[PDB]
Amino acid sequence: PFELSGKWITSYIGSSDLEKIGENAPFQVFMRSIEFDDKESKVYLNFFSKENGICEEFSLIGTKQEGNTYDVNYAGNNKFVVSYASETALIISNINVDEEGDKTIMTGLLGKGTDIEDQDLEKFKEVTRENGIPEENIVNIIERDDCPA
Ligand SMILES: O=C(c1ccccc1)c1ccccc1
Repeated sequence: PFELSGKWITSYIGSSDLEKIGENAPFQVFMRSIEFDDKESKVYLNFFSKENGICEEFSLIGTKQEGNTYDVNYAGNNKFVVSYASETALIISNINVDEEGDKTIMTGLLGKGTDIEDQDLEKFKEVTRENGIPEENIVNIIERDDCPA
């Protein structure tokens, strides 16, 4: 039986729009935890991001929607789904529509710390590829996460 709630740290992110994931972009997200509250149909997300190269922390609350998808407001509107779950990782697929109306598809591989299991990494590359995102649009987040624990 799986527990999806708990500490989750980003290892890699892929994006159909590179403007959304480099240095200080809104979706270069360093996850810290995700709590799924199925009783209240909500999800709680805590993570760091950088603006001005300095770490900033966010705690968001999303709403459970149809088909195990969640809606959450952050740099526009987001609809995401936990596409894959193992005992060591989560792969999340997110569609963002920003304030300008531009749509971006992104994937993220999450784990319990810094030591990546290749089996989880191969699944992340396949989900990324399936979403039309090229290999070169993958950023290594563990290498860039120097925000507090
Ligand atoms: O792109 C997101 C994401 C980034 C890394 C892992 C999981 C999800 C995201 C989705 C919804 C809200 C905030 C951030």
